[PDB]
Amino acid sequence: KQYIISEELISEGKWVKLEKTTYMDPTGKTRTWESVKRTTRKEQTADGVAVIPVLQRTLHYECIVLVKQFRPPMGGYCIEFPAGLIDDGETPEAAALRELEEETGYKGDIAECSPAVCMDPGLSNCTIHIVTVTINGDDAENARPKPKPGDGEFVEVISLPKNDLLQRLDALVAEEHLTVDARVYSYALALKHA
Amino acid sequence: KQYIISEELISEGKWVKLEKTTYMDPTGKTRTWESVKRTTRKQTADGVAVIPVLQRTLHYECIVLVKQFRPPMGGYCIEFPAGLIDDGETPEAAALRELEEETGYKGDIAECSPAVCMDPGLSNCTIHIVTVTINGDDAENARPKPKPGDGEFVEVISLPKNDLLQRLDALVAEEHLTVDARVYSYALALKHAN
Ligand SMILES: Cc1nsc(N2CCO[C@@H](C)[C@H]2C)n1
Ligand SMILES: Cc1nsc(N2CCO[C@@H](C)[C@H]2C)n1
Ligand SMILES: [Cl-]
Ligand SMILES: [Mg+2]
Ligand SMILES: [Mg+2]
Ligand SMILES: [Mg+2]
Ligand SMILES: [Mg+2]
Repeated sequence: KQYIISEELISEGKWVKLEKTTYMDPTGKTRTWESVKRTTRKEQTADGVAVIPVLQRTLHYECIVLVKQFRPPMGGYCIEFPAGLIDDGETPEAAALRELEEETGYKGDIAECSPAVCMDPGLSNCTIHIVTVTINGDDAENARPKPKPGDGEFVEVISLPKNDLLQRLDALVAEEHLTVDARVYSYALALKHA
Repeated sequence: KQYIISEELISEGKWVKLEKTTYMDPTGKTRTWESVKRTTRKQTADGVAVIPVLQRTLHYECIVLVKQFRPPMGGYCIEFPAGLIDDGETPEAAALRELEEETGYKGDIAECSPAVCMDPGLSNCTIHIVTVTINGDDAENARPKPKPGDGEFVEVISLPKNDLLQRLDALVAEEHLTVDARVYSYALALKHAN
């Protein structure tokens, strides 16, 4: 029923643009929308990846490896799955393993890779693949993992037990001003509700 | 140790603006970020998203989702019922109201998250994730009456909680739809649990 009629640039930055979207509503009437897009998306199947990294080690409870970074759009520190944009010509799997190593030091193994999923579809066209990766924490490669942050990346690694994820996030949010990411919170909620 | 120095308006629509954020990196170097914000926040958060657990006896529990044309995406998305919180509305009340407008179901609050971020590398947008149960055997939910506001066009899709991820993959495979990242994250953790 509905479709895009036109997309008019309002303002293009170096990384993000705002567009005026004209579309057809399902009563055959024309409406507009204000749309955000990134300027960085080429032929990638999505803008980015987020990595669900399951750290597995003998005689440990499985942990979910999270990162804490300052996020200038938020004006504050945020707790998130490891994530980054997919480089031109890079596969979502390659992006995920690379980002995970850059941000956490860990060398993972791919488990699964989602289709492109929308970040905030009432606002932007931004998409990611959500990639599940297991980390063999008994491998010597992963013994004392050192992050390799790129320029202007400053990331702290926080591993929390899967079996208590939501409570452990609640405890961190209680102890300081930080925001938990909605996908991390959603995943912790489902772990509770299962 | 990181913080915002200043924000420069780049461009301001009715619903969204783009800003150039200056911030101090943790070495003491000054850096810029292109940040998106909504103009509508006044509020605990911009929005709510509702995780609606439809409970009917002798049936699988379902998670109730919505499918809607999203102009930023140029296509149809599957998402948790959701909307912006009205000035003076609580996150709980926004949840029950949006759930009702979009699905016609009347539900009870189970739990309510703190403000969580939607896309913190790009925007300051936040929501409250509100878990709501719906007593599907109650007369008020027998023939659920969706009350959409102006310009909303919402299809209701209820999926069993126990096979959520496989059911969503099927919809994507059959229907050229984009699943929301929070929905997909919750679906993932249902499978990953235990
Ligand atoms: C980002 C953006 N562009 S238009 C918009 N809306 C505000 C909420 O109500 C919708 C019917 C529509 C007018 N939000
Ligand atoms: C939206 C937006 N504004 S600046 C940005 N960048 C994303 C890549 O990492 C940083 C080095 C930074 C320059 N993304
Ligand atoms: Cl529940
Ligand atoms: Mg990153
Ligand atoms: Mg990175
Ligand atoms: Mg809505
Ligand atoms: Mg609504």
